[PDB]
Amino acid sequence: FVGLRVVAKWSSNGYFYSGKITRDVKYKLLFDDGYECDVLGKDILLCDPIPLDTEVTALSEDEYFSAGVVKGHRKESGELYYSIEKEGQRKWYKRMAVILSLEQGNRLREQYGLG
Amino acid sequence: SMLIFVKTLTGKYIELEVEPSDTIENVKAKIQDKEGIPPDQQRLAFAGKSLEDGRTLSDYNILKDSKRHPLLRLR
Repeated sequence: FVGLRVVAKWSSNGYFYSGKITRDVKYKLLFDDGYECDVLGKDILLCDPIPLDTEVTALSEDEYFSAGVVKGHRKESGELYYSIEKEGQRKWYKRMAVILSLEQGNRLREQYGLG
Repeated sequence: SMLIFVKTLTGKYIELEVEPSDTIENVKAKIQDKEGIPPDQQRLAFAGKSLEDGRTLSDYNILKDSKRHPLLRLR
């Protein structure tokens, strides 16, 4: 799974954050936030991009994270932007501004969970 | 309780549970507890506003409803 993009959490009740598998050891993860970390495969979702209609948490321009739904994807300069709708309004977010709550990630484990 | 996020200068995100009655000092202590950064070296800001010692989060109108989780940044 090395080189693969992933969303993964590093604490028992934490959020899932986007990153890359750098080595299999547990898996050595480089999060897009720059933190490097060995996390259980149990806590890794191998989906990239996060699919359409997934409920995510996204950082708005006003510096609040809040829930929304993925409605689209755009890959420009290699960077991925998500179109995310919140109460009917769509904006574009950088990959590193889109995370999953524990419940939001839990809903993807059966289909995308590593293992 | 209410959820907030803190972004370190390393770029790493931290998650904290807080009460609107929490002071900036309490928050920095939680950051210390989770990351090992001294209170004295933490310059917390929200949306570019410096958060000053001995105020609460509610003093800065940071905390809205439970659905919205503010991102504080260290500078």
